[PDB]
Amino acid sequence: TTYADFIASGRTGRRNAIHD
Amino acid sequence: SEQESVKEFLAKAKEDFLKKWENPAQNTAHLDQFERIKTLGTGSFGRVMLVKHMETGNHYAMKILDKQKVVKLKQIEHTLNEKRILQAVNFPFLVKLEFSFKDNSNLYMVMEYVPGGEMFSHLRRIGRFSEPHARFYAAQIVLTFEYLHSLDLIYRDLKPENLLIDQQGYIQVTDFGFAKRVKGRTWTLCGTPEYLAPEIILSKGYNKAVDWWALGVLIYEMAAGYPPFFADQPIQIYEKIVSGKVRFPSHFSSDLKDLLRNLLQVDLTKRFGNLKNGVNDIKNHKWFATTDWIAIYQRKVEAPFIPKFKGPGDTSNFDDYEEEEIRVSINEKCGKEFSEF
Ligand SMILES: C[C@@H](N)[C@H]1CC[C@H](C(=O)Nc2ccncc2)CC1
Repeated sequence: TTYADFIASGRTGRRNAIHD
Repeated sequence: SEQESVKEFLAKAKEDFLKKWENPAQNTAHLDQFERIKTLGTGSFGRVMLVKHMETGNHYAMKILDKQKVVKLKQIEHTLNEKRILQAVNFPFLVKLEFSFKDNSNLYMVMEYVPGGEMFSHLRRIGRFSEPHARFYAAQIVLTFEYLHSLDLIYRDLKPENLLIDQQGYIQVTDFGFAKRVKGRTWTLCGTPEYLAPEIILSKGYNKAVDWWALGVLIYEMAAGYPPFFADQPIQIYEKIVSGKVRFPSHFSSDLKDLLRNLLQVDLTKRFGNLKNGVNDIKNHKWFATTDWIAIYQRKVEAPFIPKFKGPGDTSNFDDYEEEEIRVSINEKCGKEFSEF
């Protein structure tokens, strides 16, 4: 499932803004 | 007549904004007036801490930015924008700035402490919000952007990390680090990768329509539990955003799918919020048929979720961070760059 793919991904934590 | 009332309210709110915009408050407190308790969150330039005002016993959240770090990251104008805008705005769903000041090392902004924690924490723990819960939050953001955009402001960093839940279960938008007052187009590549509109990635020059795209992403993430475009690498996320390809989970209502196709429209001249009816295309959409916009504004609707609060100074709705000392140099750093702060 997409949910399982998301939960196993590297981006489930707090996401930093980009500046550059 | 409802539309005319909104219009009159906004006309007055613009006049109040402009007097503060033109004559900003400066240096309204000093560090030693505050007892530092605990760190509530971090960013690239510093951190936000729970503090107590000794003269009044009131608790606040203090944002601390290291001037040398801001210069190194070329965020001087963005930081000046943030403070100038935040001191001038007044709206029920915007965090209130109470004091600002600076010393030799740091910039400081002292805001109301919002104890319910970040939407992000609750969303990750529960998994996803039901459509009515998501709708309640979305309404508040729609009204907030109506206010902001009428003042020529673009917000540019909508995401659950930046949305705080108060005692009454309503949202407060914090972190104005990328907000900018601008009449025409602007070009800076800034924001968070999952939330960026295609016109930002494509270097096209862009306007307020980027906030409406970001609201599409937020609504999807709240209702699905994950964002419409995710991947382990930012470059991979950008590919997905520009492609024009969205899949909706099968549990989305047909009305929600419809809203979302119109907000996540790669074509600017077709995106809800950027057509001739402006924000009214969003507010008149079927998905929002049960929303009483005035009741939301007045905070009279019962919130679907109220955070547990165990008295003043309680931080149990926030994660723990490592604590770091606040070092204040004996030499003034970067005085000219920040003279207007
Ligand atoms: C972009 C993120 N890194 C950032 C989100 C806002 C957060 C904050 O202001 N927290 C807060 C403010 C007022 N009251 C309680 C918490 C700090 C971290």
